[PDB]
Amino acid sequence: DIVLNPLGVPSRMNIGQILETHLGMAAKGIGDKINAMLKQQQEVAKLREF
Amino acid sequence: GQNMRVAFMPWNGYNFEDSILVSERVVQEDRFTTIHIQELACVSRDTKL
Amino acid sequence: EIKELLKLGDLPTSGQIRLYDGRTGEQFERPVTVGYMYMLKLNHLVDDKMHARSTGSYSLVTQQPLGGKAQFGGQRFGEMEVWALEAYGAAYTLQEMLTVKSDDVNGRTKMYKNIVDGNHQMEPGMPESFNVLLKEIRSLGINIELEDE
Amino acid sequence: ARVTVQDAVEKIGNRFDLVLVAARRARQMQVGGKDPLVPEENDKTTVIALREIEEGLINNQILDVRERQEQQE
Amino acid sequence: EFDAIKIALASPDMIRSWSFGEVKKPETINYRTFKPERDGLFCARIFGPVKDYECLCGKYKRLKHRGVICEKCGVEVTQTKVRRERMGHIELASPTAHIWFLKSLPSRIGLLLDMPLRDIERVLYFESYVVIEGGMTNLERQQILTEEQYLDALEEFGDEFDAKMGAEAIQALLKSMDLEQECEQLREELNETNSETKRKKLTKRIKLLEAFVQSGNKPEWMILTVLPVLPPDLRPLVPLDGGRFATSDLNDLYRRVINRNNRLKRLLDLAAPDIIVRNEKRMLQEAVDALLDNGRRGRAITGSNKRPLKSLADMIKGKQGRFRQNLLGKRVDYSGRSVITVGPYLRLHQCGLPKKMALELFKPFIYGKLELRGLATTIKAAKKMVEREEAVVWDILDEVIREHPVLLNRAPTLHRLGIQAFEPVLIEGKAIQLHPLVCAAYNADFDGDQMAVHVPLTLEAQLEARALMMSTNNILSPANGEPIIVPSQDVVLGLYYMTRDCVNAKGEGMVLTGPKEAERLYRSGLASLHARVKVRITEYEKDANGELVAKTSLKDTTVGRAILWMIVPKGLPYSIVNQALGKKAISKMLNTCYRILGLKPTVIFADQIMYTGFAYAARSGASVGIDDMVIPEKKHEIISEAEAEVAEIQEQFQSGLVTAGERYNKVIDIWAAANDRVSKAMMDNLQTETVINRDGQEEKQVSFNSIYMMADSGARGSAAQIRQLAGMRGLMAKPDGSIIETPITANFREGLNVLQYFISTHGARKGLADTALKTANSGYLTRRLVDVAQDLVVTEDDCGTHEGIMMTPVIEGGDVKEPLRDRVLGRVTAEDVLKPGTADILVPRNTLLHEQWCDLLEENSVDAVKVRSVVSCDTDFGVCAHCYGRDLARGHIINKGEAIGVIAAQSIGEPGTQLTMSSIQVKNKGSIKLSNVKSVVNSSGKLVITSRNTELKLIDEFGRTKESYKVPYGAVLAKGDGEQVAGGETVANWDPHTMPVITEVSGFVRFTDMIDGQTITRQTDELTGLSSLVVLDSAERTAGGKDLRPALKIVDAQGNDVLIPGTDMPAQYFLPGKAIVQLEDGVQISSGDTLARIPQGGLPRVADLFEARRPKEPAILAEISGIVSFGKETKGKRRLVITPDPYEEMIPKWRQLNVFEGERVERGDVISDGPEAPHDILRLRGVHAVTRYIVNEVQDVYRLQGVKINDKHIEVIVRQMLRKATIVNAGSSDFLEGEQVEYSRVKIANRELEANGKVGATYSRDLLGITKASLATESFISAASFQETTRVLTEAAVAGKRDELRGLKENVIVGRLIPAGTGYAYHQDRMRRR
DNA sequence: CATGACGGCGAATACCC
RNA sequence: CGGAGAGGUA
DNA sequence: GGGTATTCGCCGTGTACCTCTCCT
Ligand SMILES: [Mg+2]
Ligand SMILES: [Zn+2]
Ligand SMILES: [Zn+2]
Repeated sequence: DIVLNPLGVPSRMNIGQILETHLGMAAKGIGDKINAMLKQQQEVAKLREF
Repeated sequence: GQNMRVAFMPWNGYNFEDSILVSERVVQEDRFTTIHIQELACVSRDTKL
Repeated sequence: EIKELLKLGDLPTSGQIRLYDGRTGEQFERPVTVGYMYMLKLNHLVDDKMHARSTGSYSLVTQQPLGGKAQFGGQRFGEMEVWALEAYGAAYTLQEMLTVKSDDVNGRTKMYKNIVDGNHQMEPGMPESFNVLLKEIRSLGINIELEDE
Repeated sequence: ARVTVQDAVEKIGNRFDLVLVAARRARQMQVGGKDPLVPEENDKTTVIALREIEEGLINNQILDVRERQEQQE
Repeated sequence: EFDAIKIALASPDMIRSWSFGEVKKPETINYRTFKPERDGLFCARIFGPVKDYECLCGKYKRLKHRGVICEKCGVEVTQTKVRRERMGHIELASPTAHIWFLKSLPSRIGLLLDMPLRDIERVLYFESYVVIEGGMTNLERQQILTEEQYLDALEEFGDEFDAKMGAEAIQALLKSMDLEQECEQLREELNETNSETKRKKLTKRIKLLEAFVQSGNKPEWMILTVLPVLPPDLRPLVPLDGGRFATSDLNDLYRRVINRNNRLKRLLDLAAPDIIVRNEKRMLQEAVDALLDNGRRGRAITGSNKRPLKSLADMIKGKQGRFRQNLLGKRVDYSGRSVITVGPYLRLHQCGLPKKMALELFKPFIYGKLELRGLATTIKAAKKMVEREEAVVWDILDEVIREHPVLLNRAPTLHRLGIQAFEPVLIEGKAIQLHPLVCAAYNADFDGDQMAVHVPLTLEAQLEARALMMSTNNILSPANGEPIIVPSQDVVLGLYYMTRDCVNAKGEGMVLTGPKEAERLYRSGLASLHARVKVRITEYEKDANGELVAKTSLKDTTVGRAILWMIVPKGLPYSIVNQALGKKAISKMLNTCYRILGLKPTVIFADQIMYTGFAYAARSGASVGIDDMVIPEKKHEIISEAEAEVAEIQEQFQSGLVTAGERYNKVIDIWAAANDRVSKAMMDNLQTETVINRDGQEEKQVSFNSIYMMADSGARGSAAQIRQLAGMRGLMAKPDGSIIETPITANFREGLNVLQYFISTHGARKGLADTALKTANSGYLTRRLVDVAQDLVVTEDDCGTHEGIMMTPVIEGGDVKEPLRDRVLGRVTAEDVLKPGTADILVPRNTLLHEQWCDLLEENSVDAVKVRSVVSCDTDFGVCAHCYGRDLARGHIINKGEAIGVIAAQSIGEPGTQLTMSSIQVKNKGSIKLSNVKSVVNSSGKLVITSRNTELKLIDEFGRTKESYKVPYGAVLAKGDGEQVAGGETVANWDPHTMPVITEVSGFVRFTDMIDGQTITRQTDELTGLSSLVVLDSAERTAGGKDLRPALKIVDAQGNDVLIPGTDMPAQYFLPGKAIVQLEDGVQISSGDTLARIPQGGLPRVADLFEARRPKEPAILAEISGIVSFGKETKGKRRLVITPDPYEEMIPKWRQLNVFEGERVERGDVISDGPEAPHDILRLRGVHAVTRYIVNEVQDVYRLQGVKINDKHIEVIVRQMLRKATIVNAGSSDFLEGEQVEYSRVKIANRELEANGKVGATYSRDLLGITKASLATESFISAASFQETTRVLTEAAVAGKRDELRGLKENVIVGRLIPAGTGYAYHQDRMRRR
């Protein structure tokens, strides 16, 4: 969606925006699995487990 | 705000000096479209005439 | 913990993935950090900030243009801008900023008429704020006047 | 003349003198009805004057001489 | 139609002449109607009709009726604008004293009448009497009779004396006194005394009298009798909420004055007890002095809100005053502003301009063209067409702005490149697109910045934009001559990545026909961008004739370097790109292109570099991830070792082995060492990566880590920031500045804890507050510099002077801070620079030293070069091109008419926000030279310095001095002269906690003029037990010892005295009273030992240097050259005398004196240490020395921060600081002796006198601070517009000063062409016709 | 009325003869 | 369309 | 009547722009 310049990270030293980004990806990844199980109409047990 | 899929990479100078490159899908989905309400007043007074 | 959560979602632990250039389809040579960031739109919209003025209203005491976008005012050419123009040697640009773009009423009227006629030439006169200053110094009981020639 | 003026600057010498001579020539073409000495290529009068200057066709001396001739008739 | 501005006092008759009527009523306008009350502040009969060509009565309402004064209502049928030009007058019942000529220090009334200000105030504000005419009684004229004294005096005698009260008394005094006779009396009084303070007071008063006499002003005019009234249209009433008016804040003061005047006049007709009459007179005085200057004397009268009232003096002074708000700067038409975005596709001369903004800006041009092709018959039709935004209107807009430049400005405009001209390109958006390369010139980025756009209207303005202010002409910096369009960030990263090499990249070992084949291989994916290959490269080189000779050869290079070679213009060596290209390398590439090939190839090359850098930075995929902050694997071990070490040295403190102070001092050193170790480990791990060769071997190479690439390229970040990211943040400081004992061992990747983050907030807040508060000081300094240098313009080609300044490399200890090449580049030599052989001339006398000339200088190892300087330039009212030298922005010699003073002020001011707030060992190989040295026999054969404090030079063989070291008194050098040094061994050793009274010749010291127990004491320390002697200080010492001064002579076994050869005065050494005699009497002393013990930065510094501020403890110097002695002591401060007529100076006596009692010193020799006052340097060592001192100190402050500013700007400021001269003797000139005048005036007068053959006056140059120099200029308009408008205008009005419109500020204020640049020639014509 | 600013500088004030 | 107070952007 | 040290009042303290309320 958005392209940000890496060069604004090092001198600014606001490293949190990197970690959040990683964490954000991880968060989306979890949703990307759950959404999949919702489109395949998986059992409630599998969604419970995941 | 909104959750945006973001990549950290230079793109042909369009992210130079803190500039931001935004995909047209962000515009299409109205992710950052905002409503602004302004109040206009029309006053009818007494004048000398 | 972040890398563990990335594993749980079947994502790389480094947080960097292979991206392709949409224009050409070519692989970017190095992995790119791709993720989700929570972005905000600040109340600094370009709609509220963009402003331009050719001519408009003027102040009462000094015939210089009004200030502010809300008043359709003109931009202030302050002391440092004048210093920059002096450092360039752009004497005519500075003079037209001081007179025909400003409180020189006759000069600005003539300049507008000449521009409408396709004649890009100014006929500068005396700025009105200098006359205001002269009157104000007179009001302090001090005789200040221009000389013969 | 359309991107840099260094040719015209070197032709005239002083940069301010170049500005004044170019302004005089551009006014002669904009208001005086004079014809360009160089082939007009959708340029403005200022750019035409600068192009004439950088080719040596217009300077202060040439302008003064031509003004003297024109006033003589 | 005018040539100068005249200012003087206003007589009552002249004030009446200005006015068109008298204002009598204190009510402005009728509120029932909207008409103004007659005879009020907005009266129409006096000031003019409210509407155009119409009466107040409405009888006449046509232009045919123009010129007819209405009989019914008295209003004249004329244009209403006369209301802002016609003034009024207020008749005053009693004379009132003008506040400016009373309270503005020094009091003009007080100085003229010789009375104290307090006395005049008591009399003026009705607290005392003044005996205007005593007659033949015992009362003098300026005697203050208190009310009691007045009545009792009148009782004893109340007819002869004429004591009056109020301003009328001061009126009587000022009118009666004769200026010429009393001036003669003071002039004869001046010579009839010898007291300096009385001379100062008399000359100060006589200056005021002469000011009154020459100007034609009358003293009694300072007391007002008719008060002028400002035109009403200059003090209008702003409507609020339709029906009501706010406080005008100026009409209120006029209302109060009118009311008080009328009530006074009426209580004078009916008559009243004198006390209430005097109260009314006093409050009328208060009303008038509040109207003129509210708050100057007494409390400030307050309006409806608590806000002070804004008076007439406030109209014209301060930041919001007329000068600074409406004359030196103003709002302009044809202007707009918008948020700036990056346009990476733009060429250097183009900007991206919104088409809506352009349509609004160029609207009159659209109207003109629409009528030009007859698309709109009238203005109204064109306006409607533009409002509809028809397609043809957009075609008109396209046609208008084809080659019409626009000016882009970003605030703050710190230097001239903050305004640049660009060719507009219409864009659909609402934001202005800025070219990347000019961003550094604007100090601009795209995180919210906004810029203003202006439209040059006339042909002259358009051509000034194209030829002067266009970005293509501004690639170099005017401050230092370096390129300012240098690529940064993405472009630097892209070029660095494409020019990097890899050990086993795909396609390694290939051999290519040229760059095109390399590009084909890269684009087709058959070869890596970092593959090391062989490429056929054809490069071009200029010959002596100047043609491009082509050489083709096989280069060992990379694919990326070959690809980048395609954009390089012909004429550059291929090696310039045959390396990993960083920011420094790219800047050198651009500078080389400019120097070899000129402006046009440079602009094209810069555009190509930017495009290539953006493209390959995009293709690289350079990112930033958490894994890129690679933390060294030894970090925890180093931290634990440091913690164990600090625990051990805390255990040392527990048992008392170390004190608390040293405990902390060693904990800090230990943690600093640990931080250094962590930083080294992190950088070593980060800067290298391991790669497999084509032979399967593992090989080291430069790392391709993203953050390391960003730092190494120079695109963004430094080693320090990387250390915070991946090493440890380190030691922090408390708000008071002390370092916190425990450092932040974590880094931003690991994350700080609460305590560490809170600790770091201290420094973060301190830095942000420092920036926020220092920006104002930097702006103030810049404004002061601009004023002090505003009028300086290059007005000549060559004044022909043979003087100059001697440039040498800057040497501080081992390292040489500044090469001679940098200091002399672009300078004009003041003499022939002989080749070291001294036979021939290496460069002729007057040569502009460009790159090749400096190449010759450095190649032949020229030691120093004498160059011309603006400070020593002979030109009056400006400088010459040769003395200034090269124009740094352009690269050639400076042109006539260039405003170099403003350029210098901006160059110095701009980096203002970047500013803050026992032995000698040679390190290199070379011979050692000594100057100002005296050598004598030594005990060990190793020479001891006996000369007044000297220096030492290390000259590296070829004759260029690489080192300089200072040598105090008694420092015994460990070697000889010219012995040569390996480097790293001590050259001289001495004790900085003692100083002897050494006598070179050996002998027995005899204690002459010496008394035991009175001038000396014996001590026996328990550790030693020796009977050492203390020479007690005289004030400390007993009364008997005070009369005798200590003395130590030299006698030998022969019995006579051996003394310094060549002199007549015996070698006798007095001890300064802080000396320790360890030896006993009659002890043979060998030369080279002790005979006594004598124990012993940022922006504000630059501001103090430019303000010529005197240091708190300045160094005392030798006023004249001779032998020193003492005299009276304690009676105040110790007296030191110098004589070869004698000099007598007083010195605190709680200071240390380098010189000894019989030590002969030259002029300017340091008597006592301390920071040198630049005034003393100018007085003693001359203009050149003070110029060099100021330049060196300012460059020290700026070089500490890494800021590069040419010395010529500082020299321009110094020359402006040195514009005044004080007359030592009048001579045959017209100058009065002892006054301060302009140095150029003295030069002209002396030149004229020498032409006539008469004798010229002698002068002493005066050094003035930039504020003082600005306020002491001949033009009172400039000084008034700068600061202290009240005081400057009072000076000008009393003196009757005449102001020539000669400087830049004066012509800006009157809206004329400035006498610089394109207007310069204009003023020349104006001079020649006159 | 407000009582959180301070450095520099020149005229005037006082102290010390 | 002037002044004051408050906040904000660079 | 004389010189010098201390005290007191005045001068100055970044640019450009945007929003709001309140004001005889
Ligand atoms: Mg910014
Ligand atoms: Zn009438
Ligand atoms: Zn000169």
